[PDB]
Amino acid sequence: SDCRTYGFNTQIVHAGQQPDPSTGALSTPIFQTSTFVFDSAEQGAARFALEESGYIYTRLGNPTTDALEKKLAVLERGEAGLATASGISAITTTLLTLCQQGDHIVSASAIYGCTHAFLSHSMPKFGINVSFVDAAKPEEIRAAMRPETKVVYIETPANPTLSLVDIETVAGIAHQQGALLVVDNTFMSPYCQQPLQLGADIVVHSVTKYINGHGDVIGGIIVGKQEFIDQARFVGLKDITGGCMSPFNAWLTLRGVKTLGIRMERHCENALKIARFLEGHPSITRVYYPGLSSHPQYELGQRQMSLPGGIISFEIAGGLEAGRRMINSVELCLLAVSLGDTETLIQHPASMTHSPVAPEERLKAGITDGLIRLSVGLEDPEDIINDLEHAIRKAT
Amino acid sequence: SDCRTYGFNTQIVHAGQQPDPSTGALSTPIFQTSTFVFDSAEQGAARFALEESGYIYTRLGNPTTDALEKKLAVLERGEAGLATASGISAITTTLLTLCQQGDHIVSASAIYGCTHAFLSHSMPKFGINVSFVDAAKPEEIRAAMRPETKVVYIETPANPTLSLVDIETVAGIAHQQGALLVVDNTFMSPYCQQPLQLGADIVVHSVTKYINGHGDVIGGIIVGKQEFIDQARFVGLKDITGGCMSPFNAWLTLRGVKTLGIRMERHCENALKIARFLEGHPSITRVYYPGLSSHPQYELGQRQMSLPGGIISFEIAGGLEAGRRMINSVELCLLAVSLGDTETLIQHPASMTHSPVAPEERLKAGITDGLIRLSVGLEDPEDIINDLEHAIRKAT
Amino acid sequence: SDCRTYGFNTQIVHAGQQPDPSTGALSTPIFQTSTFVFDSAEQGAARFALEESGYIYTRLGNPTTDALEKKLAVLERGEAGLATASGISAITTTLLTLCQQGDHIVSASAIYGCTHAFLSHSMPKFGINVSFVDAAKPEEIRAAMRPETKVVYIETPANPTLSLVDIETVAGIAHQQGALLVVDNTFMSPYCQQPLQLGADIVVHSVTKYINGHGDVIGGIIVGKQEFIDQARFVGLKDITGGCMSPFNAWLTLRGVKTLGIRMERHCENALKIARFLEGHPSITRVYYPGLSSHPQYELGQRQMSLPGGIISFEIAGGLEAGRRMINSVELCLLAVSLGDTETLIQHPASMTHSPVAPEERLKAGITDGLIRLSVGLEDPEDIINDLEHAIRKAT
Amino acid sequence: SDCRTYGFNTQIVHAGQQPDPSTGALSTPIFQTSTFVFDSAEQGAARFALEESGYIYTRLGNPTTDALEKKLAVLERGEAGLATASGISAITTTLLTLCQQGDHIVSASAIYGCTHAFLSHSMPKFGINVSFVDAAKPEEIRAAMRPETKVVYIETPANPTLSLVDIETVAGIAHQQGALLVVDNTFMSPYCQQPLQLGADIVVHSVTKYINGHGDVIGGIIVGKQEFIDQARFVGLKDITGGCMSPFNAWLTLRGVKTLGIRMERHCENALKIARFLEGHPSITRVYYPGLSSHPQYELGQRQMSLPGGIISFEIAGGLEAGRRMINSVELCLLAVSLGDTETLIQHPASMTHSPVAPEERLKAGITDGLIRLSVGLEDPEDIINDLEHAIRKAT
Ligand SMILES: CCCC[C@H](N)C(=O)O
Ligand SMILES: CCCC[C@H](N)C(=O)O
Ligand SMILES: CCCC[C@H](N)C(=O)O
Ligand SMILES: CCCC[C@H](N)C(=O)O
Repeated sequence: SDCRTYGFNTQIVHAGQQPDPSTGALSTPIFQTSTFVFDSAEQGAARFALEESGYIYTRLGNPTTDALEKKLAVLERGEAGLATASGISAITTTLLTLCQQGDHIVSASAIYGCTHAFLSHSMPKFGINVSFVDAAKPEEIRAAMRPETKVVYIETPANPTLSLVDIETVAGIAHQQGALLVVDNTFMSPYCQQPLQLGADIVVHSVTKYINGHGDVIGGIIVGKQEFIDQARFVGLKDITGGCMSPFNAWLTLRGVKTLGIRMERHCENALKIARFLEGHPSITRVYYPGLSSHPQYELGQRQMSLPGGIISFEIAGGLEAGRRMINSVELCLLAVSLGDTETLIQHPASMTHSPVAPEERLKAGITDGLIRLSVGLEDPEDIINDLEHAIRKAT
Repeated sequence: SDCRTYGFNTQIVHAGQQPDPSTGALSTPIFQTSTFVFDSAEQGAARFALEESGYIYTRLGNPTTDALEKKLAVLERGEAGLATASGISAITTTLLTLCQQGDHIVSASAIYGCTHAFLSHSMPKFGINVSFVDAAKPEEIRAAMRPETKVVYIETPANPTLSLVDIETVAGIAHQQGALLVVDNTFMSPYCQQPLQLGADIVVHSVTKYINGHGDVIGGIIVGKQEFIDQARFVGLKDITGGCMSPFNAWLTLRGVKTLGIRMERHCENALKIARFLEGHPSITRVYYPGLSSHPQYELGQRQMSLPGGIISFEIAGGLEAGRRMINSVELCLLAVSLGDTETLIQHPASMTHSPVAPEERLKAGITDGLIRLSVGLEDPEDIINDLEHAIRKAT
Repeated sequence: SDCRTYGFNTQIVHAGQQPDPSTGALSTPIFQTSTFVFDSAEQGAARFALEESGYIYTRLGNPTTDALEKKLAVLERGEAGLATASGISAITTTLLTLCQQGDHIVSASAIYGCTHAFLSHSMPKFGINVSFVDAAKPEEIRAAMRPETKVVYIETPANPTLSLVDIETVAGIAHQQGALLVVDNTFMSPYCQQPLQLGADIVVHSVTKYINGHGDVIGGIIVGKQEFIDQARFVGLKDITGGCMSPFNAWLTLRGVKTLGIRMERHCENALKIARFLEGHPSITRVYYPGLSSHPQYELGQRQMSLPGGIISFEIAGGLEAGRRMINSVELCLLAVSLGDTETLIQHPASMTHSPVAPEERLKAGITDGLIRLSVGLEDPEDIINDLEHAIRKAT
Repeated sequence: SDCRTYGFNTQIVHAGQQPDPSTGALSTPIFQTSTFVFDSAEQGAARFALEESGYIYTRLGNPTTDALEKKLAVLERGEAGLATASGISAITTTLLTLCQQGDHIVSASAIYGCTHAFLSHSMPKFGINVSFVDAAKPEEIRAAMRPETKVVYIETPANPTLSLVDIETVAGIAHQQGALLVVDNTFMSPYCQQPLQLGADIVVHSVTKYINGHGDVIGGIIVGKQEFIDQARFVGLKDITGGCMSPFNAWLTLRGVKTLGIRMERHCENALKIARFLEGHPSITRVYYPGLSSHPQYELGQRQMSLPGGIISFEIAGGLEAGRRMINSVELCLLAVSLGDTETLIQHPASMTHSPVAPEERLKAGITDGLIRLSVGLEDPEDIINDLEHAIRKAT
């Protein structure tokens, strides 16, 4: 039939893919090639014109990567997809395609660190100015908009405390003032949140996280209107960032996304159990998780997200020293800075990634001395809880 | 010993690589991972500081890709290397790292098309201005320099007629006026030309071509001073382009470069034979090849290049129609737009990639109606010559 | 801790694996090497002796493949594992290691076809005789045993009607008569059935099916006592079959098995729903599925298997023509002969794989003209049911 | 045209390969699949019949592996090829296909060790008897032939002293007595020796060595008549050994073989230089290399081999202790037991792989205490010579 007609799990498995036309091979072939050959001068001209369709050169497009792009377009309910070398490249290819010197961007403050660095330091050096606001307060977004504003940029949920942003409301504000809304949907995946359905114009992911899910691919994806995606591909990627995805990486991501539905269900089932355990623990001062009713934006979360996610942050009694002791005491959770893998990952920003940052400047960023971030994996939740309880008990 | 002490062929094989420390595995392991795990909070902090060394996350660095970066640094006689998602990303990561709004670039006109598009249309939109000149005339480079000039950018040999640029002379000019010299060394590879040895500051490659050599990887590399490379990595790649190379791609490129020396010898031995055949053919009006004495900059070529290269361009009698007939008549050479593969590739820009471009505007670009570009592969030269003679005879 | 102490899901994720010791890489590196290097003559001698441990050559052993072997040993509760080029190679490496001319094997008749071919035609040509019996009747196993019997071989569930074999009972019989019990556990995976826990001596899998689960690897595994596995490795694999697994294949299988638990849960949840639909359909004469109470060995299934599996066979009204029409009428299920993939696969042996086999000889094999075999995938069960209902309605 | 008409280098590059029919992808796609899908019941039946052609399941055949099989068939001037999991599997799949209990094999004594183990211990246990002879003496082959002899098996050149076997002469003897001649051509590759052209019936390789050439693939290949290969595939591989090659491994081998011609030229050019150096060294008692005129079968070598090969063995003054000191003193050559890689590999069997073997029993095998085996790589020969001279000087 048409792949956009089936159920979401069916789409996860089938969308964008079909048996190879030449051989019937079920798995999408890995077209690990740079070069494509033309049958005639005319065929080469047709493709190039670009009157006609077909492949030319992997930087421009590739059959393996095309399958991934089409699948994610289907999953996000967008027109077209564009794969990239990294989540960062997805974000910068998008914004550098849309903006030029003199343009303006309104961005959430609570965003991925490397994204913040790009917006804070790199963009202004190209004459593109950025205003940072608390996107949990839609009025601050409105107030920051200028005649030059081309884009409003948000993440939800957001690090490090998993605060939310009302996508539908922000979309309405952005659009009334003539701007596009770009949403980083990395944390949720299309299985749990669909920003385009809520009015966003463009969605970006680091597929490095849940979409691939297996901790072995760095990559990104952009989904949006065909007209925009074509510009992101034939100008942004081709000319500006050069951030194309390797066919092998696309193939692995296609392979990983096959289990997206069942992975997200288990990630979130596990996370809710662990979140409730942490909330009941007298040594834990705070637990940040959209699935707990005490979450400041709980009802918004229930309307906007189909599941509360696989990520939890929490504060351990005793601040920095307690946090360091705790992470040094886990036996199962692994100390690392990524998320959305099949293994449970844990990190303590104050002692690990922000040790040199001013204590008072971290607090401003929302990073307290006792804040721990946990990416819940596919292990038995009882084992993860036991490991956490063991480490917490020791640390406090 | 120290890898920088051995002969060039030995370096090609060994530099940057050694048996795996844990297992003794001879082949560089494919570290196809996103995540790296820390032993303690302290270890994570050390690496991040960045007081100490080790890995963190593949976008930042990876053991497989590091081996490739170190090898190419050795081969180009530079301090450090940085691998990228594509040749384009190597160029743009470099220039976007070096330049900001208000800055200026002097560039050769005879450059790779996509590079031209970036410099012509994208750079100016970021407030970075570019002046194009004929780099075969070093005085035009000097005359175009401004107080704001940060970079002089050149390719040699250059498309489509394989004209040359005097690297040593241009380096001297750039440096006297306080600018850096960036050279795209894709066409030659470090086996045939070493721009850093001639005064260039930074070298970029599309490894998609000869360095990989097997037509199955899109990738780039940047080589230069440690101080610059660190900025290209921790700002340019990390924040701006996001154009990181997949570990699998790095592994394939490491594998391909093992045979770089013997491949270049055969490519060039074959090309010289074919070039001489073409020069003797009464149906061929011109042959462009650095190995022919009639080449305008022949002596410069002999001083600057150890071999004349594997690329040949030539003009067939009868212009566009003849060129189209010829390429449609080959049986062995493959119609495609890449180069530096093991297979012989052929293309006729006027009928294939520039069919819609104004005939008189192509002529300005140096693209005549009868111009054919040939990437000579590893086949028996007698077979390639027979195929060419067959197609030429038919076309004329 | 010790990996054998955690919950089964935790083991699925972690067992046999750990971060790379040299770099901390979380993903098991792909040690795609043939050669391993020694530090000294002495080190080479030690490993070879084989006094000491370490690697030598990938045919003998490899770090990537070792991780897989250790994981599956843990999952099956066996001492050691040995990976192979295919499921067939797992079976033949095992049996050719155990048996020699003059030896005897008692085997189930209801086994994988290619296994049957090996036992029926190849074994006897090496002087190794085989008696086939109905293994659903343990007394037939006993009656067929001879002084020369070395091995009893069974599959459960078995094609094509998913009949069962009482592993514990057969193990007792085999052992009393001094024979080993070998069980092919491919259909269930260690998540659903553990033959070693029930008395079997050796377990074999085609990992091509559920263990890999992604339809992109041909491979096998053998699990058993260390003493046996060492012989299977250093004689059976090394000298006889040469059926070693590629490190890349082992890496993919490690990647696939990460989701084994959640995949099996969904496969079986989906299959039960589809099985019940089929049982309610007036156009379907029979449905063969361990999860239906009408199954001849239902109670045995409940004791021996934790889930009823993802495979269903059924007979459609109207025999051969109806079966052909049905499979030619599906739009979602894919016509193919493998199983345990994420996509739903369907096949009709009478018109597809046994068309030339004598109708009356197929009936003997249990293959009726209307028999359809279905491998239930991860799609929405409602979509699969709709596709089946559509095709059945058309066919009848 | 027809690939069998071009020059050998052209064949190396092109034979068995063409651009992908669906997309034009130049690189052979990696068809990393287990499953193949049929368009209809009829199509599945046709393929299975096996009336018609196409793919079914990777163990039986695969598009990537087919390309490799066709290429090597062309290079060896044989009808058909069959890829395998290892060199060992190529040999055993062949012999177990041809022989059954009561059959007999005449084999050279000077053969690969693991092959010897199979023939010495495993074959007889299947009722297949083997007589070992000195194949450098064709009369011993004749004298050992029995009415039951099905196969004569030889390697040339042979370990450890690189003695030769007269293929044409042995072929004539085998054929007159009604037997097949099987030749292991691993050491030479089709670029240097073509046993089928000299009368052999079947050729086997470990592609692990020169054919792949990059030290990252374990694999084998069999080349011979279509009638035989079909049996090796549909019985030997399918039923007996299960030793199929992974599509990824086939793709890597296809990639490696692209440079076979230029690699062999350099390997042999380097080896001849090193062999002459060793022959001139007063600390070296003997040098075994087909390229030295002092070689016992020099003239036979010149007729049978196009190049003398990349392998050298030699004896160092001072026996075992000297040999151990020497290999422990090299800085560039790597201590390892494989050959045909791009890196120079060295080994000293008496102290490394045969330390526990009886000194007098090694001598019988032709392994003297001072015997060193060297696999010459692609490094600068001057660097290898300097490393050897350094280590030899120290050791003596
Ligand atoms: C720059 C290190 C990567 C951080 C990581 N991407 C995370 O936030 O999960
Ligand atoms: C944009 C198509 C690629 C052109 C190709 N990189 C070449 O000039 O060889
Ligand atoms: C010989 C074709 C493969 C059959 C397939 N292994 C299945 O029974 O699922
Ligand atoms: C059993 C170790 C492998 C020996 C190796 N294949 C060689 O002779 O080169």
